[PDB]
Amino acid sequence: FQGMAEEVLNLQLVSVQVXXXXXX
Amino acid sequence: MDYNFNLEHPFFFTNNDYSTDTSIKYQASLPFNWHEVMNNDEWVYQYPIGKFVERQGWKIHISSEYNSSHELLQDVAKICHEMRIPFKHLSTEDKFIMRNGKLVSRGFSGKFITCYPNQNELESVLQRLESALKQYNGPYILSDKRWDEAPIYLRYGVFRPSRDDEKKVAIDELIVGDEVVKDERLPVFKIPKGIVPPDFLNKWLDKKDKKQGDFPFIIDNAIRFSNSGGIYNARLKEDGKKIILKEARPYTGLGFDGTYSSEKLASECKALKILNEWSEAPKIYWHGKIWEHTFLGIEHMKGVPLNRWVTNNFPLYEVVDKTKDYLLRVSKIVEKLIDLTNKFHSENVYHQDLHLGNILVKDEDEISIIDWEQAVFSNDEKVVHKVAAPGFRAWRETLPSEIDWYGIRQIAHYLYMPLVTTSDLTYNYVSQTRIEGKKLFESLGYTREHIDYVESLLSYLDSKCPQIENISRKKVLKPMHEIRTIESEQDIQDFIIKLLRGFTLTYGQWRKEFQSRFFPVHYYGLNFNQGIAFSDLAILWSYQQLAKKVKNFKFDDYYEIRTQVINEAVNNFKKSSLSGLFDGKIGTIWLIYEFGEIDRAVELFTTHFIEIFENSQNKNLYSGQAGILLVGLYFLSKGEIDNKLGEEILIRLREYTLNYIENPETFCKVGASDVQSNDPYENFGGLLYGHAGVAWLFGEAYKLTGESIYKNGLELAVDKELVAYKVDSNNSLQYSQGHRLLPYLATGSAGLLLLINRNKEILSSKYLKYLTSLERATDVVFCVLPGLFNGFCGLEVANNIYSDIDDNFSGQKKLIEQLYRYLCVIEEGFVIAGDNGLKITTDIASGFAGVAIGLVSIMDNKLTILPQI
Amino acid sequence: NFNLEHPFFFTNNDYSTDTSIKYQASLPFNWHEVMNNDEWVYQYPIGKFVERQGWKIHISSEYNSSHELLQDVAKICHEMRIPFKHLSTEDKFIMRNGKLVSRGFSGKFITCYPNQNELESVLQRLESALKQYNGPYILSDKRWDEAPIYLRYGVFRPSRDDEKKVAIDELIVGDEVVKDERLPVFKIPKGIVPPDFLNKWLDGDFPFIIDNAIRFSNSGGIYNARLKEDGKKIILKEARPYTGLGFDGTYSSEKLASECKALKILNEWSEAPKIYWHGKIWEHTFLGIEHMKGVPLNRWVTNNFPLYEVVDKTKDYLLRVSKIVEKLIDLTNKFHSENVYHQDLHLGNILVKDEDEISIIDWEQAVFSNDEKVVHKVAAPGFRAWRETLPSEIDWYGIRQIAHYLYMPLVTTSDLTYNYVSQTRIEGKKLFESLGYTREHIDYVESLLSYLDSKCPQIENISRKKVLKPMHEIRTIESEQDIQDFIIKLLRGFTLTYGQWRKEFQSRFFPVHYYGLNFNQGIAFSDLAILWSYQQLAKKVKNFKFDDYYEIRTQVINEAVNNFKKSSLSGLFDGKIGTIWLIYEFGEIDRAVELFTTHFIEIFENSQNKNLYSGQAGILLVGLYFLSKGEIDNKLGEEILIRLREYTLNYIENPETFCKVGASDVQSNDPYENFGGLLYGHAGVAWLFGEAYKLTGESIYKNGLELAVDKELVAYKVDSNNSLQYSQGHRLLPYLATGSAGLLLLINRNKEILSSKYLKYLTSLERATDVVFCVLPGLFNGFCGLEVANNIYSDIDDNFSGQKKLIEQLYRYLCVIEEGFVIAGDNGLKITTDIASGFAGVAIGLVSIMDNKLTILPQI
Ligand SMILES: Nc1nc2c(ncn2[C@@H]2O[C@H](COP(=O)(O)OP(=O)(O)OP(O)(O)=S)[C@@H](O)[C@H]2O)c(=O)[nH]1
Ligand SMILES: [Mg+2]
Repeated sequence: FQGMAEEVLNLQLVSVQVXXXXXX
Repeated sequence: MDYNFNLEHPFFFTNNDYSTDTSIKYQASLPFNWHEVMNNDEWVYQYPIGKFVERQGWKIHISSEYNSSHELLQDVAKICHEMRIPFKHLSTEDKFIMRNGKLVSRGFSGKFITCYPNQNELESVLQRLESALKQYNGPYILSDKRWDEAPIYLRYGVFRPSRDDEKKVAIDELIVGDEVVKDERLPVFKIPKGIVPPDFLNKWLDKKDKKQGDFPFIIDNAIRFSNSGGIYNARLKEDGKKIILKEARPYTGLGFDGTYSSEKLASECKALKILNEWSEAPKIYWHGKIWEHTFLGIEHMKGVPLNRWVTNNFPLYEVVDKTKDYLLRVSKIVEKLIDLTNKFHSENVYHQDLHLGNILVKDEDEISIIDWEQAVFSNDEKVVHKVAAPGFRAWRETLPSEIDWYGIRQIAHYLYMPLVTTSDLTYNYVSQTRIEGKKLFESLGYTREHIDYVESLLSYLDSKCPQIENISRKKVLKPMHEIRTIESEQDIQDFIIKLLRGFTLTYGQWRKEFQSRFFPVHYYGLNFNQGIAFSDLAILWSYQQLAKKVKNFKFDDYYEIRTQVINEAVNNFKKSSLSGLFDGKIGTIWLIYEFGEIDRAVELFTTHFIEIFENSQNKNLYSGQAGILLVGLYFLSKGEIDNKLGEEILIRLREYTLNYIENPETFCKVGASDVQSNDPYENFGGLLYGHAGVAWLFGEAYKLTGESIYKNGLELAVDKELVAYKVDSNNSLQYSQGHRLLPYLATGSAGLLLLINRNKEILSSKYLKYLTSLERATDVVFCVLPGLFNGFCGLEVANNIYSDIDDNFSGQKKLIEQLYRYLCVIEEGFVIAGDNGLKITTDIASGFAGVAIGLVSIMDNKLTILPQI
Repeated sequence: NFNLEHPFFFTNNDYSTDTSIKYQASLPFNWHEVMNNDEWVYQYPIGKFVERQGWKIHISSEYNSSHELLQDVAKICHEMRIPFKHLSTEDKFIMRNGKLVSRGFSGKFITCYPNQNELESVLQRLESALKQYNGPYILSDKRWDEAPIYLRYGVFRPSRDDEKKVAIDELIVGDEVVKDERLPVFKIPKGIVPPDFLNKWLDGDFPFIIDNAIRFSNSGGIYNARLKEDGKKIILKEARPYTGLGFDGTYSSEKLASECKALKILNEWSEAPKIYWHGKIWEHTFLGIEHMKGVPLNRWVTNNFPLYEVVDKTKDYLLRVSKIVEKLIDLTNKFHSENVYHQDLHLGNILVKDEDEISIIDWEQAVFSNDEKVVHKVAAPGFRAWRETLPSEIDWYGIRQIAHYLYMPLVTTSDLTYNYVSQTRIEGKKLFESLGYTREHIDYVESLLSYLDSKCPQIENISRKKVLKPMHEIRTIESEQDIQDFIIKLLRGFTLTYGQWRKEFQSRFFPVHYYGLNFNQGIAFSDLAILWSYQQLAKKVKNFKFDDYYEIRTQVINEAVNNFKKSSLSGLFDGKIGTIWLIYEFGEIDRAVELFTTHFIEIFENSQNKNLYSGQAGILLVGLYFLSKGEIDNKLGEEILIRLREYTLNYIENPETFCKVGASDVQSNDPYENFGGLLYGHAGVAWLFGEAYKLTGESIYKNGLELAVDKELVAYKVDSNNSLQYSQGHRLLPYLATGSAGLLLLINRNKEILSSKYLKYLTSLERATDVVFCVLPGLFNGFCGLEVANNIYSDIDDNFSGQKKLIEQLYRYLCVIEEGFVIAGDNGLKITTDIASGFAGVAIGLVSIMDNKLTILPQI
């Protein structure tokens, strides 16, 4: 897969769908 | 492990000053005519002596991998020491683990060396650094743009704080045009509002590669993002199918041992390749490598997790469950877990992470284990269990097969009695739940054979895990082995003596290695020191109020520590900047009065009451205006002040009542709320937060003088507060907050049940009909938190408090014999883990002081945390 | 007095940490645990009473078999009921079994606490599982049969209030007190009843005769003895089994064998000792080498360097130095062909015996391999290599700094600044050109030092000591602009060394030499005098940019007045009136007057001493200094004056009681152990008498001064250079504080009042403060005090020579930081900022050359 790049880079936005911090 | 919140450390919590030392540094070989500055304990900055640098400009970002991190310093500092380029880099290796790790945000990811070239010499810098490294590689670093084939990244940012010979510009703003522009940290690259690039950068910015677009994914949503990537919900483009998408950026997602996210992802892919014939295990539909992010798609299972299934099927009431039928489902689920664990242990795979978030229960009670991310495929070793959920971590090194059994044992013990949170503090804690779940299931009334079958299953699970010698500095904390039954007052005296002895032991371990405070405390109030809250003076007050109920205590060091606490409380009284009953300056005045100090309390009171009352902002009981008026009304009712000050207090209380009766919606929230949290300064519904605190003041004002406008305001406040309550299927009134119902003392149902029981003589027959509905909501058999504000002690101190009966033995017996499920021990001692057990704390909301005030208020029938009369 | 070591500054018994593998025996139920204080952990069974006194059980161990021994004690000790306590970390095990640690505490690894009724059973059970291990013998204890299982009468726990209260040091005695003392060789004290079994257990060819011992240590010490076959002259050695453990795993028995091998390889050489006897007596390794005569170079340099203007006639010093430095090179290049190395070549090993002939001794650190790069682990202060060199070049790195020490004796600060000796090599040529030696000798010794620079390789500097760099250029001072640049450089260096201290420490404000790290009030090691020196030197430079000190002024003043009465001290230099005087001269007038009026008559009667450092004389001196400004009222002024009226007559009644008359018997640069001088002792009484005469005019004050000067001048001794110097022990000390410069400045202050029979000493004291070289750069006992008392109270008003000499000769003590100049104190492994030895002393020195006052003493 070439010339893609931008695709994934963008992908990094979308939008989540609708305590206890520290990961798991 | 897993720091942040505040931190690690055995027993107590502590402040963010404990991450000290023990990792080797970087030490980039300073020449002469230069200098190195360690400023923020993270970065060392080197300035060429006698060179002017320019504000703003173009920064240079250099990334790295973990294996060849030490070579970039010797290949970049050698470049920068000739000529004149100032740079800064990381100091310790632990912050290099944390910067590229899992916990940090996507904005700060991969920054390892930052260079500061000037405007007119950036050409030679980039032309030398492109041919300099040429072989090393690292993560991409978001919010930046790449060079051609190097880890060099560019950004327009700020270099240094403002010069003396220039206009005063803050750190967060730039100087483009005549305007100041605040920058942002978004993961994508944006040119910050029309700053003109130089002529050579127009070719590097405005260029486009090949537009061959073939993406075999239709991304719909994204359930959660991380530093490694995100876990999307998409569909395949072959024909159909719902797929769960996983991704992992290269050279990131790093742990403390050298192992990246791609290795874990490949382990998941191999582990689901092996288990490719079971319906109760996910399957792989696609594995690939798009650009360099190595996407993985696995099938989507159905059902709800076991954590929600426990709260949906445990009997929390005596009437919520019909025709019994609960323990046999538990035995069936445990049998399925045993069968599954044996079947994939026979196939020589090991799942190694078994907690409540992986077992998914679908319809008709079928389980399906997911998240096979840390699987291993070899069992002849002894390793340390590294990554785990809170309360599911193995102890003191074991085989790679016994970690699964240690997980399954506590999943089975959680399904019998939902308290496994404090298992990271006390070894073999689940024996207490095994002992005391049988008493609960016998008291509810069940068949014997189900209990024997479940206990046989738990014995079989106990028989397949090894006993490990506890050497972890937490040896002193041991669970119970003998539980008695209270039949006389001497047992209550013995329990009180043991509880104060446990408080005496937990004082010394905090005072030996810390001096910033005097008692350990929950991490919400780690920086508060005043009020009826997370504090230290109320600890000694509750200690005195409980120790006066027992004859001839050992009386170790009481007067000395009383002297330093009562001196330190008044020594910094005006240095604080908060005013309120529970968190401000007027609370410690009442506590100083409660110790005694009749001259001192009046001398502070008449000096500071007017200044405290003028600068208040809010109008609630917890941190607003009603608590100061309640303290003033208490001081007027007992009587220690002059006539004109009391006249001013009554005039301003009448002003507050007249402002309340005109429009009540200004300083509360009449509604249902949509945010759910345990934060103190976020909830607006309850006795401490809202209309019930106003109604308490109105009841005290009616009891003091007797104006009918106080009764009208109290009735209006009660009729306004009952709007927020709802009725469940069991015909009970509960507070509503999001998707959760909160019957508790502070933020919920028990506060109104206490309030309308305190004013039964004043209220009429149209208001007392809710007592039967509210008493059915505070008659639960199990709740998670053991505290006073939002725990079991608050439920039991208010269920039978006033009652017009002096019968207090039954309430004490029930409280002590049912509160045994939350404790551990220390040496003829007793300490209570506080909300989110993974700690021991002494504070009034969830700890020693809360249960001490609970016993004192049950004995003396007063609820000695709100002043009255 | 608490020393520690880290980069840059000192700290006291904090910032040391503890990182090691912890010992951490297991724990069953019905027990507990409780770290008492940072070293021991105490396990005891709950619900069991213990006794006091009785018999303790110690158990010892070596390093590589300590964990198994702890596990093989804890298993038996968990059976039944015996409390026990053991060490916590390996660092405390290294410290307890070490070289320089005191011999009364040694080898306590497991301390066991049995009760009386079953002690025979626990000895019988413990002897079976043990005895396959071994350990040190340990003094003040007794071995049982064949084991490290040990016995000593001692207490278990402190006093319970139900029993009698007799504290820790007393052991069941009511009529008298019995305080136990831990000593070698070790007696059972008075009383004490061994019940039944201890009485049976408690109840030649020696080739050398020992005269006396020259050192005692935990390894055993070094003996001076003689043989039995002949008279002879031997230097004996000693060792102990499994004792002498460093931070790496090595014992004394390995080092003695390495010494024997390294001295038997070079047996044919006339500058190496000969082994007369090597053997083993029981387990203590005994070794005897011959007594090599001579003198170490630490006394040879001080006996042969040109120290005064004429001490070494007919030159010849550099010719003597050249022969020694070539003999060292040829000897070291000769014995390196036999693959033997020394790895420790400081001044205490090279001995000159026969007309500048060397003989290297003390071959305890021999290494016979030359292909692994190792870290220099043990060394003297100064001669430590940097960052993992080959073992061949460590000897050459030692010899290079030995030769640079022979050229000008300042090498002791080379452990802080890398390649410091370039400054010394630069300034030695200038000094020997000033003295006027031959050019060819200077060029020859320059060629030898260049050869030794060529032999030692160059190492990149990787540490946190990489900010401090040496000088490489020296500029001659010729005008006011050079001084105005040097002042700005010194202030910038003080700001940088304050900024480096403020980040990682908050208990104090400025770093202080370790004598006064505890003190926080007064003048000498204070916290407000440094900022006053900052302000006083910043006022002398034009339009200096203030960094933060408008805030720091009220910060330090408020912190000082908040803790003004939170101490128990009095005196001018380390007490409560010094901060009053310093607040008054700092700029705030009325607050100091109010505090003085409140507290002077309270402070006056509590003190006991009568000197200006801590006693009543400074109280009086500040008292009549405050009368000149006029803020004191009439009745309080009469109260101040009526005390001094009785004080002067009390001194006239008996002068010997107030101060010691003599020459003392101690050899230490200690504050409270010094007796004679302007600050410490008797000349300050004459200073107070000179001050008191100026406003009153009574001759009773003057006659006390002529008594005090004549009483002080009995201490000095005339040297062959015809100079009067202080004499304590056998050292001559011309200095400002405890020396001749204080008396010189005292006579120069009152030259118009005194008679002609006291002014004859001006030609004698000025020949003792004309010294060419002194080691320390401080004010009280350094070079700046010698250059401020030479020209301060002269009738002429030319001061440029006093600037030029003091600036030019104070360049070999400086380190550069970044356009800075931070000054190392005495025993310079430090950077210090205080008026005793540091930045503030040089600031007061420059001010007191410029302003004709010496502004750190109250004057009228
Ligand atoms: N109901 C349902 N949930 C799914 C499915 N696939 C994934 N999930 C969700 O994804 C979760 C996997 O864990 P995740 O949310 O990534 O955090 P984690 O992996 O447990 O821990 P962390 O390091 O990422 S913070 C599951 O607990 C589940 O909630 C599915 O098919 N059905
Ligand atoms: Mg995981």
